Amino acid sequence: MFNNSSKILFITIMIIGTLITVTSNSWLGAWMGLEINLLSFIPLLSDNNNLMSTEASLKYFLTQVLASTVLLFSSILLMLKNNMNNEINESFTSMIIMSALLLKSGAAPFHFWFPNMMEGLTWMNALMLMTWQKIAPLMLISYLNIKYLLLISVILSVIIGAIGGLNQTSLRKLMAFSSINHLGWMLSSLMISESIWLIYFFFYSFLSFVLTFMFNIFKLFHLNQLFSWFVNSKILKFTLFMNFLSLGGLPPFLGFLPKWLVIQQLTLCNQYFMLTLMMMSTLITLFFYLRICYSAFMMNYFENNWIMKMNMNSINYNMYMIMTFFSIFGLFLISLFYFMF
Amino acid sequence: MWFEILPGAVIITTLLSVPIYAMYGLDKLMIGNAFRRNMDERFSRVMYQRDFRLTDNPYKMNGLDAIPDEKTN
Amino acid sequence: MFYMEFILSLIGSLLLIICVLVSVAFLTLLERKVLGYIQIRKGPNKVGLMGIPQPFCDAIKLFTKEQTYPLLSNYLSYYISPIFSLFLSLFVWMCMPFFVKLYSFNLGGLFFLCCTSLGVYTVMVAGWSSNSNYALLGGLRAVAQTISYEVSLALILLSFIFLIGSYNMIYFFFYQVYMWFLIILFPMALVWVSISLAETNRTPFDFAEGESELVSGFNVEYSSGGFALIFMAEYASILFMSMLFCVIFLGCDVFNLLFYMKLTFISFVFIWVRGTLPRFRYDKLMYLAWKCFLSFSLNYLLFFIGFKILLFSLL
Amino acid sequence: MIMILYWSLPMILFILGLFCFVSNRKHLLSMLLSLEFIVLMLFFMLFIYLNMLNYESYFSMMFLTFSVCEGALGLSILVSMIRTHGNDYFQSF
Amino acid sequence: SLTPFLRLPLTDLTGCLINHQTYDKCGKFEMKMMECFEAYGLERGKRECADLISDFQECVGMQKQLMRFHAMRNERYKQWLKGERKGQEFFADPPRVDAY
Amino acid sequence: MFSIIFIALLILLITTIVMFLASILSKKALIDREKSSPFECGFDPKSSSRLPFSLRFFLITIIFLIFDVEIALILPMIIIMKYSNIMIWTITSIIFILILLIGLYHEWNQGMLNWSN
Amino acid sequence: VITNNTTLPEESELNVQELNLSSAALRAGAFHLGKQCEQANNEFMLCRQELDDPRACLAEGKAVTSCALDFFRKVKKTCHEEFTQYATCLDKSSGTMAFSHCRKTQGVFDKCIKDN
Amino acid sequence: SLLKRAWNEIPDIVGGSALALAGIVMATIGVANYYAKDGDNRRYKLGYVVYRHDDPRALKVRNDED
Amino acid sequence: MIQLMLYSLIITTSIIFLNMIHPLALGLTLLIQTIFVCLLTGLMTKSFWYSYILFLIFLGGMLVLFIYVTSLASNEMFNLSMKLTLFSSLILIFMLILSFIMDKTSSSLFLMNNDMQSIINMNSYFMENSLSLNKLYNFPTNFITILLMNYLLITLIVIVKITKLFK
Repeated sequence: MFNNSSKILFITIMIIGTLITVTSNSWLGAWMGLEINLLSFIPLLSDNNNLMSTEASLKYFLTQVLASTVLLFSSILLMLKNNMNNEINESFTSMIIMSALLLKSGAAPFHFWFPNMMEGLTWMNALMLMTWQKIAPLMLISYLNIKYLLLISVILSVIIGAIGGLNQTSLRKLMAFSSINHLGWMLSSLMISESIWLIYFFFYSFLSFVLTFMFNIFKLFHLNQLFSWFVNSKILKFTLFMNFLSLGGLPPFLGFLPKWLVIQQLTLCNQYFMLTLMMMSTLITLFFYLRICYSAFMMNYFENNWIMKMNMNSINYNMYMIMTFFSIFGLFLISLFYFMF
Repeated sequence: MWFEILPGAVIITTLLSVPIYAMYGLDKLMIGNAFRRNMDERFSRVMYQRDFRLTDNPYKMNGLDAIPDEKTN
Repeated sequence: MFYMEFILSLIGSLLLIICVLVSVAFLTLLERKVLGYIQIRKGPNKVGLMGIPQPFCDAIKLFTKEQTYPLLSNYLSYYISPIFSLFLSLFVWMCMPFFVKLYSFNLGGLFFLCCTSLGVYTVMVAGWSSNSNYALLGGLRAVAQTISYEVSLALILLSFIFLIGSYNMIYFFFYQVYMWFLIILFPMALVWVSISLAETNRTPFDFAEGESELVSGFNVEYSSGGFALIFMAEYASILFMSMLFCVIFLGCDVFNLLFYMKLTFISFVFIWVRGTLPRFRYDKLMYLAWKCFLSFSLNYLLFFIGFKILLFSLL
Repeated sequence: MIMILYWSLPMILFILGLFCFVSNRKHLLSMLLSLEFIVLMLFFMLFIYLNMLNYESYFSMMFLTFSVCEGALGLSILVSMIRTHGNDYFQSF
Repeated sequence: SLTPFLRLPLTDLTGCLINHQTYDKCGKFEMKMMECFEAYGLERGKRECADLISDFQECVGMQKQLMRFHAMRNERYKQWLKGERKGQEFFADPPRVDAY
Repeated sequence: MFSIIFIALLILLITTIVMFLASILSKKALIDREKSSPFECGFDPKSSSRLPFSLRFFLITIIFLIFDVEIALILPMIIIMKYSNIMIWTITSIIFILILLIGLYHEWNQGMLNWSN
Repeated sequence: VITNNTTLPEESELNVQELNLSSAALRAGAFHLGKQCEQANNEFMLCRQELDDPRACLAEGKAVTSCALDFFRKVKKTCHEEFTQYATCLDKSSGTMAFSHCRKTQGVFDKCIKDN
Repeated sequence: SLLKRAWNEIPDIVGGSALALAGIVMATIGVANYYAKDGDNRRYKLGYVVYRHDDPRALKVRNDED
Repeated sequence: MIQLMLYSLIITTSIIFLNMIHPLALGLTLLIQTIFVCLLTGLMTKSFWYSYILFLIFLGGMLVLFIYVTSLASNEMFNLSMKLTLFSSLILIFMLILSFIMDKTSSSLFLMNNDMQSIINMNSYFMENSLSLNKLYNFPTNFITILLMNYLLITLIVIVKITKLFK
């Protein structure tokens, strides 16, 4: 719900379409829901006001459409040669279905479209692609059970997902790379278990949701803008920016709670090597986040002169920094969460 | 005067009348009946198979004389 | 026997093809005569005996006339469209109903929709091959007209289809065995005339070829032999719709001369419009297509669907 | 082999479609047309399966209704794109 | 059929979307299976539906039966290639059309 | 069907033969630079003449597709009406048409065909 | 699917007399045949309906064909010209074999049956 | 006011609309009349329907004329 | 024979499809492909109902968009090459003679046309589309049709949202 009333409509149709997928009984039904998602999302992404939006639209459509094409196609084969939706075993019939889904959600080797997207997308449009356009393909990846492909995805889901993030100066591309890394954790987590995967995505949704929702608020689009963005005290400049470290999930930031949950269950599966690699790369993720937080940790920097006052929406700001406060002191709610047992 | 138009219309309606009567004549002569057994339905088709197999010509229908002449007992 | 079946099926198709072609070529005279008397003219009565061989005369002119092919390399593409149009206008006949089995062609209504649809590609590529903005505007206007009317054409069909209880055209005869079907669906007849007239691009819906607005629309860049094929294709089309009007509304009495009397009267009626009505505008026609006919057809759909539900209730 | 004699032709066509989808074309129209051919093949695989099935056949419409919508969306964004830049040519990308 | 995780009220549209069972000879085999899948879940059941999945698949899939024919007729051609079958013996008698 | 297929092939072959024949029957003439120009009422054609594709005709044809598909949905009502359960067939079909009317009448108040351009 | 362990009938068991009649032949004598022999059919293809394995229904099938054979032999003896004419109408008259085009012969054939 | 206004502006739609309302009302009348006779033990059955005696369908078969 | 000849024609046209680069030439190629695929699915189906359907939606209406917006024309007409035609003819013929050679049956599908069903089947003696399209309308699998029509409604809301960029 950004400018027009039609935003509500397409969001609604999108929700129904994706909800069909997660509740879909057979591959065909899931494919049906996916395409409905494809419809509902293109108009929001393809704003008619500017240019960059429109180019992102062809790339999104021209990619997702092929993804759906291959997905249904590989479905027929699996559900021919096995004559049954739940094949007895994972063969060449099934890896193609993942390769479809991995591209649709933008996983490791199939990601290049995803950074190019961010240039076009505005903030909440990006946000909405970040969070919700990754549920359905992932929940389907749950049904597919090929260990090694997910493992190669998890291996490569952080390497590029962090090395690129080091390089980007446009906040749009950084969020892309930040999520591809985080997407590495979901994929591993879903290889292990689903209840923990459900939790981890939710906290990721929450965290990414608050993050970009302030970037929308202040319209900070470039590292220079972050250094230049006026704040009266240059203290809330720093209090608000703890969340950039909640990205890395360092204990006193509530991003630790999901990463701890995934780590605990994953090592219980004994894939210790995989943990080491993802967790090695996590530092590189947190590395450029400090590169972001040079703007706020120290105080009283050199600033532009013309600005005298800084202003923002009531609704967005009122919602935003409630979510932030939780990102600050979230852990002590250790009791409040009972879904881990 | 308006008979002027009749030559045309008379000719056209004649030409479009032809084909059916061509179909009828060629049928009743060159098959044995004027109508070719329509085969829209499964049952019509299987009956057509049954006829076509009893004798090469379905239209050469076999009357009741085709029944065996008698059973001794 | 079996090969008797096939041989006759091919003879009938071939026999019908020569008749429909010679009829429409010969019918052209009846347009020229009849329109001649709507206007106070005398119409062609010069060649032969009372202008009877006038249309044969026309064909000889055309085939002798050279083929002023457009820009160098278009030879084929310009030579394709007339073939691919006359083909549709003829081959559409084979679905027409007979009691004397020509085919067991079921889904005949669907096939009607399909053939009537394919006219767009012929006209459009024809204009495109011509490569002349006059021809190109004609094609676009022609395309828009046909495409718009198909929407109404489909729903109009369904009213009859429900009223007969199948897609097989032949059942029109069984249901009309007592009283004609125009007297039940009078408004549909007027609408169906307009739809049929729009398909064949005659006036008042004369935008596709037209005159005085586009020189000949898409036809403008066509030499003789191509032009003769297009011109024959249109008249094969105008006859077929006249037949379809006859088989739906007016008895479907294929084995009765009165049916052929009705063919001529309806095809005459088409001309009777030709010399009376003026032409529409672009937009006013689109209003008439969407804002008027589509509403009309949907109401009757919702009217007759209930009626047949009530009819099914009674029996 | 069952697939080699029956489901082979659909494969060969489907793969050829994709390669043409990733080839070099002045604009994207050849791409959209390429995936459109793939849809017809996609229908082909789908129908032979639905034909394995006594009445599940009707699912053709569901796939067809969805597929045409993809094409319409495809033409939608392209045509708006010419109108934006005065062109939707791959040189603009 | 793979199990919708959430099983919300909108599985109610596509769950019965397209059914093997109705008016199908294989449908009888589907019921022979799908009851067991209900009994043993989807993971132990997939373990313990050996015969059920075999026949259910065979009925619709026709893999085993059809491939038996393909080798069966190839072998007819193979002897022809070796020359055992001549212009007459190369084919058998035609089943009466009204059969099957 | 293939009886239909063969007849169409035969006609098309006869059709092309006729047009092929007329192509030889019509006398030839030495080509001319100007005889093969686009017809523009006798005044030189302008630049390429390729029309602009900034227009609505795709928009109308898109309305065609929506209604063309919807027509597909309602085609089979003729046959199933004798078999299907009557409530479901009754209500289900009725809401199809009802939604169509409301879409239409809502859209008249929108009046989308009366574009400013 | 059939194997050598499976059980099938004897050639002699299958070898029984069949009608040899045309479509017009049967469709003419349909009605007056249907009520004479329906128990044969009823129990015959009832067991077929409930149980599909044809190996058992062979006996009752033989009964069905015999019963029809018996009826037509009666028709052959009693009303030949009437029945044949009715057959000749019912096919020559239409390519769809509908009773609604030679009811006059249908009536007269009914008269002969009424007399016999 | 609006009544004559529409009946003066869009006569075909007004006439069409009255037709639609007519149809639905009689359609509901059709459904009602259909279930007066229970509409499901239909007199004539497609295929060859047979029942063993005492079958609940057999107990239900209409003994009427048509 | 018709079935495998129809494979051959589809193969040849497919080779045509991957070569041609002029948009009309491609769009023309799709047109032929659609007729062929309609024919082919019809053969292996119970009837041609679906073939007529997807013909008038896919080809009849929806390829009109593709040709129309691909009326860019390249600004110039085809330079047709009689060579790819001759190869098309050449590849067609020996594929066609091989089709005459290939095994009559085993090279055919196994699907069950209305004719290739057994005589006893009491269900097969109904209207060919009655029992197939039954559950597109009968509960509880008919609401999905409602989803289709609203999907199409929403599709139009989308098109007027994309096709209405300031003009």
